Amino acid sequence: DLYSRYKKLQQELEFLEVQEEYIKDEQKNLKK
Amino acid sequence: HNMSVKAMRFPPKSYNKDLESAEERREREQQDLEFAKEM
Amino acid sequence: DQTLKMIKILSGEMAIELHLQFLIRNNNTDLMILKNTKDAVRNSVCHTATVIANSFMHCGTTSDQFLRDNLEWLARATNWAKFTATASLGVIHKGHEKEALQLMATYLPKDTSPGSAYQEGGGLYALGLIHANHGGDIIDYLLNQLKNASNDIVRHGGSLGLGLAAMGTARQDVYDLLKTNLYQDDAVTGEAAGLALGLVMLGSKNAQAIEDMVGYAQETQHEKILRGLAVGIALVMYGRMEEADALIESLCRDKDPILRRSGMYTVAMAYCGSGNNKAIRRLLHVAVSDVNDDVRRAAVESLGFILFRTPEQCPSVVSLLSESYNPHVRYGAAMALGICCAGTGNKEAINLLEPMTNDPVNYVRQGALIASALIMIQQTEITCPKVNQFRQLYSKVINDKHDDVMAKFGAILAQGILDAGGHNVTISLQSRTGHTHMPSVVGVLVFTQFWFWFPLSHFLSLAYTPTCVIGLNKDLKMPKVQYKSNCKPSTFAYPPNFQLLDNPARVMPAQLKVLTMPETCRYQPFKPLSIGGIIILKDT
Amino acid sequence: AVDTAEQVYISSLALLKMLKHGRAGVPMEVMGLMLGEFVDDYTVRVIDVFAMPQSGTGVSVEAVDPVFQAKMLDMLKQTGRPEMVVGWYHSHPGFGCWLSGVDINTQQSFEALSERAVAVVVDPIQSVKGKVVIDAFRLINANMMVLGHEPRQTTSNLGHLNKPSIQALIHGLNRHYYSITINYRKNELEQKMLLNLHKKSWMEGLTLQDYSEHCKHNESVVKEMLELAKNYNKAVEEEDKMTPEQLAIKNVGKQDPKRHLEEHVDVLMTSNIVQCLAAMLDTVVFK
Amino acid sequence: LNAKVRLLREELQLLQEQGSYVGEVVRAMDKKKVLVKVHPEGKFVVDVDKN
Repeated sequence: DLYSRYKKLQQELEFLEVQEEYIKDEQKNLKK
Repeated sequence: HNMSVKAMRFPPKSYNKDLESAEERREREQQDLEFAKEM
Repeated sequence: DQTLKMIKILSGEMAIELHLQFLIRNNNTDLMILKNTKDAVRNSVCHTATVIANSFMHCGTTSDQFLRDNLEWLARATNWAKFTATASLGVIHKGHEKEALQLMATYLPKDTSPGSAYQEGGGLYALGLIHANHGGDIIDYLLNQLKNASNDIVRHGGSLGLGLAAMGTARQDVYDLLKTNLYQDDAVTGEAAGLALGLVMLGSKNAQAIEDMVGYAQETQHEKILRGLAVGIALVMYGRMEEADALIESLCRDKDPILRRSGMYTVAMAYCGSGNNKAIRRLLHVAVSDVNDDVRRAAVESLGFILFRTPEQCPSVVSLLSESYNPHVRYGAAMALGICCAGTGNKEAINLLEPMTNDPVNYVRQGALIASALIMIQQTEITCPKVNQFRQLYSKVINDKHDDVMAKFGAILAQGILDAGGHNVTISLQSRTGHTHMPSVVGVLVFTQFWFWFPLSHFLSLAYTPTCVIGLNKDLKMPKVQYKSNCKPSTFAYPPNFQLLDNPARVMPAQLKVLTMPETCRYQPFKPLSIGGIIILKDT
Repeated sequence: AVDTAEQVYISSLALLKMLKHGRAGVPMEVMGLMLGEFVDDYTVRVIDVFAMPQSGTGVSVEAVDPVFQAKMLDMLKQTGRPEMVVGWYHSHPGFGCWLSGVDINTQQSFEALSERAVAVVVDPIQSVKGKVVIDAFRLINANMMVLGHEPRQTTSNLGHLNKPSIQALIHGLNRHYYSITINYRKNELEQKMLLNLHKKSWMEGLTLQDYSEHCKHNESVVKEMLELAKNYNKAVEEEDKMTPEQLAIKNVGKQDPKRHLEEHVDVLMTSNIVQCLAAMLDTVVFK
Repeated sequence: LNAKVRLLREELQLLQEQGSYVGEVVRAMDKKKVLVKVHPEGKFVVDVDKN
């Protein structure tokens, strides 16, 4: 099936963006 | 300068090693503290 | 006729009877472990932990041998801890309502009225342990007892019993009584009243009730009342999705930490199982942005409730947060990992939890041990090689006197929950129908709030779901049929590859795909095979 | 009986008063009494404290002196403050937190007057820029321990978050008295008021300094920059002629230009940039 | 960064332990025994750690 590949790609993109965001926040707080 | 610092941390990799002081020394320290307190 | 269909479907007595029969017939547990561990008890914490483990180990088996024979050890408890003992009586006698009242008057000396009245008040709460959802007029009977308002302990016990027994009744009288009790301004009974108000209004989403509760909690002199009301105001608006958002923005701005924690609980409960990006992003940003500490634990722990539909997603994010600087984040991550994938013994969470088992902080070790126990409820040694290691680790840490208290409290709770229900029950993170189970979610939330009051631990029993296969040919008489497995006996070993199983024989969730239908037998299943639950087998 | 979840709430003014009073009399043990209320039997609030006259030539003062205490109590009421005393406090300079032998007898009087008092101990010289050392204690009786029972029945796990120090264990502590948790109540008004410290007027941010000392400072800095520049290559050349295991120890007695030049660069850039920008906007703010 | 911060806190914690003397060894013995002499006291016969 090909639909699952599509949905998995969107899920991975969004989830990686969220991870990147809170890692940036972590790096900001650590020096403080 | 900014470019240089942008090419800084590429070569480091696989540095998961994180040990602070020891593994079983905490038990020895606690035992010594308890022995000192008892005396 | 229609009367029998109503009795079977609406009353639900037949389902409870079948579950009780499955639990009683297939009750397999080792009683020597409790006897061995009792000899190491030398503190009130150890006594309470042992009572909790004994109650959790024989849930629904109606076997009170340990409590009856060890009355000398049970007499050591006193004051509010004694009330907890009453809750134990509610664990063994789950169901079997026809004798519940006769059991209560058998054990609770209400007419005697001893010097310690607590042992009576908790008895009311014990009623909630029996009547899970089919309260009926008996629940109304509690409304009589709650009318006494003799003292704070009695009122608290009555409120807890009424809230537990009549969950979701949405009765107006219960809401009025809860509002009056909250307005009574009592420092010891107010928490139970708030819990009852939160429980008895589940799914109502009444704007007036929520506004009144928020106004009452905005101005109160007792911290206990605020902490009790935080979970009630969170639970009153369960799983309504964006409808809850109007409240959330209000609770994420209050300077009071308890209100922020309540907001985190509301976010977690209103987005159960839905992979929202915004909800996860905000719930995880709060866990690093705010300056307080308890709200960090709440925010980190609340992620577990919203990833249980995709169990293989938690280790992707909390792995980096597990080694944070402060122990609160570590405890939250460990407990979230334990609570998310509790349905099955995942082989990825164990490697993450292993380093936390010997962390310098004691309470993070206790949380990690509880998470490890809950993540691995119904596994075998062949499926996962961590059974023997973790069992012997629990045994070794529970028998060493040099460890501090609550370091082994998690261990004894782990030993009690490992053999829960005689291995005839399991965690209920996801139901067989693909929908979230309200009693399991409520029990999980109550267990997550165990840091504020120990006597609230027993509510975890609301998340236990039996794991057995029952086939019938007649609604009143059970048939004599056989079922055959297809795998080796080692994989399906209980606590040749064609083993025969009877009509009420239990089968593990991981070994339910190798069951063979008895084609040779005359009886045949109307519903499809290879699925759990009670099914009617047509006779041919 | 009593539980381990008992809480005490200390305001900001009380903390600062007691800290200043304790720091003033560093070589001896000063003492005073608190005041507040018991809203319930889980939390005790203290709202104000006051010092008391002491008898010199010693390090301990008996708390029995009714005239001063009575006068202060009946005089504070005339301007609000209807509260009552809840306990006493004294300071241990550089020792720690515990109750000496005489302290049990001293707190026995307050226990007799009211069975639910508390003793607060503050360390004035072991605290710096945070982590003020303050502890709170209550006494126990040995007859109840003879009965094979222990006080402070435990109902939750929020009472064992801090492990006691070894010096507290060395003295009496758990075999003579029990410590209780502590908390500080904060509100928005006083916190917003308190952050005005070290704030400067609008005049200090528009002065552009003298144009004569600035060039002297730049000239001074440039010469040491030159000398460190000359000394850099000598250390650069021999960076690998010696085994790196002793490389770190080689820099234990003499300075290194690499670390010792960056600070020069930073201060110089900051001063020049800010001095330029100030004049830049000032040329047009005024006429 | 997180490793640095945690190491700093633990380094603060572990500075309240006793020091260790320095001494001169004269000669060893059998079954892990040595004889040493530290100047502000006499001669001590002691054992050796496992490493």
